[PDB]
Amino acid sequence: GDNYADLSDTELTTLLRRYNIPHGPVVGSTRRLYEKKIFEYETQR
Amino acid sequence: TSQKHRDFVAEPMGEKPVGSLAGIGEVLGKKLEERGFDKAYVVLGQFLVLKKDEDLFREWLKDTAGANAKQSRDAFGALREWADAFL
Amino acid sequence: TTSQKHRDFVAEPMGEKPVGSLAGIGEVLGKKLEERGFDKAYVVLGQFLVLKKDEDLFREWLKDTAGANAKQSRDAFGALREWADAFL
Amino acid sequence: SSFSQHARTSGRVAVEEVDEEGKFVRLRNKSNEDQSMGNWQIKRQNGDDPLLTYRFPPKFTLKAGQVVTIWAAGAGATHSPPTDLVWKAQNTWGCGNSLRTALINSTGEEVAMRKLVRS
Repeated sequence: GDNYADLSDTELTTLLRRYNIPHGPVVGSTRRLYEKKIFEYETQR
Repeated sequence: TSQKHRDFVAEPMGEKPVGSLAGIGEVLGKKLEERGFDKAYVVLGQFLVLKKDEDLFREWLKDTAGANAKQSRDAFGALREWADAFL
Repeated sequence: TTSQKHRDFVAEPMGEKPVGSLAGIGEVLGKKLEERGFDKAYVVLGQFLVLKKDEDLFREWLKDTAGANAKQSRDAFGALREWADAFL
Repeated sequence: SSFSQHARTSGRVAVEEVDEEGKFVRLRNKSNEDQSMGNWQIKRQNGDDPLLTYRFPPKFTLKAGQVVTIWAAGAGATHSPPTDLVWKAQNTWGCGNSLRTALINSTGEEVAMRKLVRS
C-alpha cells in the first residue's frame, strides 16, 4: 500500500541520514513523524 | 511568562497530569490522554527522544493532538526549562 | 547486590552523561545504542518514559533494538527506574 | 527579580534561599524530625566555573523546622553554630547567570537542589 509505512525502522533511519534530515532515534512514538518528514522531503525532490 | 509555566518549571513534575504542562489546554490535554500521553512525564519522554529539538517536538505535538502555535511554543518552552533545571 | 556504576548513576541527575554511563550498558551494547541514535543517557530515559516506565516493554525494546541480554536490560531498567523515583 | 528559581527537595532538608550576590546559602529542615547532616556537602556550580564544595562538620544536626545559613567569608557575618556558619576560606559563593546549589548527603547522593537562572 504505502511505501512509507512499510519501511523498517532501520531503513527509515538510513533515509533520514541519506537526506540529511535532522532526527533523533526511530521508536514507536516517532515512527509516524519521521515517515512524514521523508514523505515531505521526497515531495520537494 | 505565565503562572502555569512558572508552577511547572519550579519543581519536579513526578506524576502530574498532562494538563499541568504550560500550553496544554482542555481539548489538547484530552487528545494527548487518548493517545496515551496522560502524564506530563510521558510528554517529557517524547521531548527527550526527539533530542529536545524544538521543530520536531512542536510538529509532533501539532500532528498528534492538534496543538496550535502558542500551545506548542509554551509546552516546548516549559519542558526545555524544566529539563535544564532537573535533568 | 548493586554495582558502582549503578550507584553512581542514581546518585545524581544524569545531565548529559553518555549512554555508556547507565548501569547495564556495556561496551558492545552502548556502541549499538549510539549507532541507533541513543548517544546520551537521557535519550534512553526518554524511551523509558514514553513506555510509561513499563518493565516488560522497556526490556523487550532494549533486547530487540540493540541486542541487550537479560542481565543488561535488568540493570538498565532498574537504574532508570530508581533515578526517576529520585529525580523526576 | 531577573532570576527564576527551580528547586527539588527529596528528603527532610531543602535549599531554602540562595543569595544572588553570593553572600550566603540557607538550608531549612522543612520536616518535623531532626536531621543528621554530619559530613554532608553543599556543591555550588556557577556557570562554567570550577565547582565549589563546602563540607559540614563530621557531626551536625539540623533540628526540626530550623535553619542553618552558610556565609561566604566576605559577607561579614558572625560565626555562631548551629544557625550561622562562616566559610572562612572562601570569599563568595559566586555570581553569574546560572547558580546551582546542591545538598549532598554523607553517602554521596544529591538530596536537594536550588537553581537560579537569569534571562
